[PDB]
Amino acid sequence: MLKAWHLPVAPFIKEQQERLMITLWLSGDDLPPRVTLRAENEELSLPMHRLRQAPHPGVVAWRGEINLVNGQPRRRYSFKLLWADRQLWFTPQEFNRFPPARLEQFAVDLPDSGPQWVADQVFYQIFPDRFARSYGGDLDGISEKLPYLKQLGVTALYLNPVFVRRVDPQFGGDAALLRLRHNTQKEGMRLILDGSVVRHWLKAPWSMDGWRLHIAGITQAAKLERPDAFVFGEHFGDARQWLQADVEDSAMNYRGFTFPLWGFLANTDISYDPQKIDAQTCMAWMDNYRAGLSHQQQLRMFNQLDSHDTARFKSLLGKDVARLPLAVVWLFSWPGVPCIYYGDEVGVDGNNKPFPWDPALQDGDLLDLYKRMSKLRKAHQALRYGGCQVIYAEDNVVVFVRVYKQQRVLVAINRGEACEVVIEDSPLLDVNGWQLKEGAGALHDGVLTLPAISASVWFSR
Amino acid sequence: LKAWHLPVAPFIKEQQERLMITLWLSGDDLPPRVTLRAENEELSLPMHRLRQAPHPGVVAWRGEINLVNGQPRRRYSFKLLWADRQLWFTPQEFNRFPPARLEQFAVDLPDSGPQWVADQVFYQIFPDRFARSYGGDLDGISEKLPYLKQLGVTALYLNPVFRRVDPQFGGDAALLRLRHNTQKEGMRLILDGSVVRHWLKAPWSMDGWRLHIAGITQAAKLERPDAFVFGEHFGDARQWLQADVEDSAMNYRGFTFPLWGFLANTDISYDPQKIDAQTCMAWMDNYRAGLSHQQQLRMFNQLDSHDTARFKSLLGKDVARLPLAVVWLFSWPGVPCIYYGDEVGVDGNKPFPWDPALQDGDLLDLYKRMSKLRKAHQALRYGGCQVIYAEDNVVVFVRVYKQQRVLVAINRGEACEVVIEDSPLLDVNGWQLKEGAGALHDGVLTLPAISASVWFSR
Repeated sequence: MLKAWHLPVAPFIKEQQERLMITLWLSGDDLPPRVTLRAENEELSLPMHRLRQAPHPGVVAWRGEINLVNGQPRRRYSFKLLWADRQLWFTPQEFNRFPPARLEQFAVDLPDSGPQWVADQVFYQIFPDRFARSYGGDLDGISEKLPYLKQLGVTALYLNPVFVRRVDPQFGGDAALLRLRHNTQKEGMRLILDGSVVRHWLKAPWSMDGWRLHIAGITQAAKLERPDAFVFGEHFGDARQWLQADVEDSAMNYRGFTFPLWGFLANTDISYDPQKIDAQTCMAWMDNYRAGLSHQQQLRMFNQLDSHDTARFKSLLGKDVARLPLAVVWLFSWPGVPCIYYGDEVGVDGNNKPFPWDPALQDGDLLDLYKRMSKLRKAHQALRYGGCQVIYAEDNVVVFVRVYKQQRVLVAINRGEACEVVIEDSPLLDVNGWQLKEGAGALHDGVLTLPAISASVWFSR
Repeated sequence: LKAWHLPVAPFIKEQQERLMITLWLSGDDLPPRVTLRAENEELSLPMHRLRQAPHPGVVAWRGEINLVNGQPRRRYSFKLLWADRQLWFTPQEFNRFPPARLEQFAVDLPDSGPQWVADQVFYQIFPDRFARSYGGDLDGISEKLPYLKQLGVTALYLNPVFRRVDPQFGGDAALLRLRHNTQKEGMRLILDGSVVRHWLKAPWSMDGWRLHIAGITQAAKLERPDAFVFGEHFGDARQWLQADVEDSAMNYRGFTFPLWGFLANTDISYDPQKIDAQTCMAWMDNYRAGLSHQQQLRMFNQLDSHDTARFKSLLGKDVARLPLAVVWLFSWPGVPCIYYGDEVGVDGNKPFPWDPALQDGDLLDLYKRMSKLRKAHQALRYGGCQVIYAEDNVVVFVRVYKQQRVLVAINRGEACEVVIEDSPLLDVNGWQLKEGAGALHDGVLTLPAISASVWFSR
């Protein structure tokens, strides 16, 4: 059986001066005697050579390189495996018998001009009226509750709504936003507002970090005033045409994250229509969306379980509310920036409720899980810059591994009865050993033993 | 469970400001509800079920899109609903998870594109090697216009031309004589490229251009609204076409190279390909799915042009498949472009043989025959397209327009027999064989070696 591995990330890619080194792993009994690196606005057949040293037992590696001196910054490429009588393509979505779409190839953004600080963030979306009064909640309440959020792991705020260009008088007006700006700066937290005007709130003294919004005229203006500005869109549907044209840095990833989990974990969708979706279909869905985005784009994607236009995810789970911790691990370990909707971390429910500041009205076991996943992401670069490969997706069980240099982060998710899962030997899983850091699952000799309705995270040492 | 829909009548109808959409379903556990998922706001439109079966064993669902609001490209899909699960029906059959927005059915209502392109047969000319009035010129093309009309050509594509017309071809004046003469013969003219507008206005009044790129198209359409602007793309042209900066593309990814691989075991890199009918049809249908029906009718289909080897040569020892590709060029959605000399057997990697003893007359008649068939049958020009059958050596698809059906069977290998699953798209009074020597008898499709046959519904 032919096998292949590649992710748009080290150990698979390295920049040496103006050359992008690209490496493919192969395995099987009838290996292609040649492989061409197929890259780009002219398409090029770049020859690859086979390396002497096996990177892992039973694997042969091929290497080619792209010249970065010419060409647009988004470097798209795929692999064309060559036999004497036939060819096979290797792509973000496994093998292809016929050439993949230009926008479904691997891509890395070199140079990356996107907002590089986003991948290092943990976001918190606030409905100002319902969060904290200094119902009547306002921006000074948020300012007062900054220690709470810092204790939670928040590093960036998204305010929706803000304006009535004037801040709503009910929230404290312009002057309270100037305090919140000063106060987040002193707390090292980014601040993003929901919306000439784009440039006005990005300049001093407002100096906001970005906006929630052809339409590229807005993004170009925002980047002119502030080069590391974050411009992302609200899309309940397929945002890829906008993202594939760089008019937005990112999108609230409903199609690529939220609705798959709604289907796999909560049997529903945005129309509250029923979904009977298994693990294999959910990862086909999630891996298919991702493929239209570069690795850098994937890391800036806005992942959430709910926002202000949706019911609370805790409510949608209904009788299956025990699966909620599965979604919290997943929110922090799937590529992209996590966005917590205010109150999710303490157990707020409801459909489409003021924040309970009284600790007896909070779910503390859930709040601790958020703190644990927060510390895990901040402490491990693979959770923030790593590539992502789905290792296993059958029925109730999802297993994927984040990959960055030597680091491996294994995530195993089980929505149903306790079970044992046979993990095929994988050169991506060839580590010294594994340290269990979240959940209570067992990895012993190729087997993953998973409690019912559980999610567990292992880290490579 | 089975399902059928094509972005064309009888499945689509415009009634004033509402587009009626009809879905056919068949099977033993049919969905109790179906919602039409339509289009920059996504809408869940309710569909109601029709009382009368349009074909035996088929139940129909109908909904409507309000055309008063919204962009002209009407994209939609079907969301089948049970009590416990859902399933999507798309241009690429059923899907378990939502299709991409650019993987939907789409119709252009109103169509602002050049509606005349679908009614054409194009002919690409390298002026130096075609006709002297090696010394070929535009006055040669004018003198050979009767020959081209006899072939069925209705539009010419000149490459190269030039910014000024090359003096070796007769200069600006020989092109103006070519422009006037093609107009009197009812023929369109496309030049290969403010320059955009001066050649589309009088006295040049060319019918279009071959090629940010939106500015060029915008200028072409401002001077001439039915201007045809298409790009030469060897790769995935979909991002340009899905953004309306081009009217069309030389369909290398969606037609030529699938056919190079399935028929000639090669590709643009002259790398080997082992592509079967399943993979070839999966490939061609996948590309199409990113384009509206109107766009698909404008796609520039070719077997080769000036940057490629001759398809007759690429077939090498399998040159007997050549008439298979000529039938296919004229019946797959899109406009055929004949590369000058293909119709008389020119090969190479090439002066035109005007001596009839240096011409292949049997191949030339096939070109004439297919031209008359396409020009005389609307389904070959405006019809939707459904793959009926695709395994190993045999491709079977049907063009669908209102009540008309055009059935096309292609066999790359040995004589063989094929069982065609009953399809409500093939529920006709009868079929009349108009091209080739195939046979259709009670679910059996008998196909000669290395053949392609075309049937028409009566």
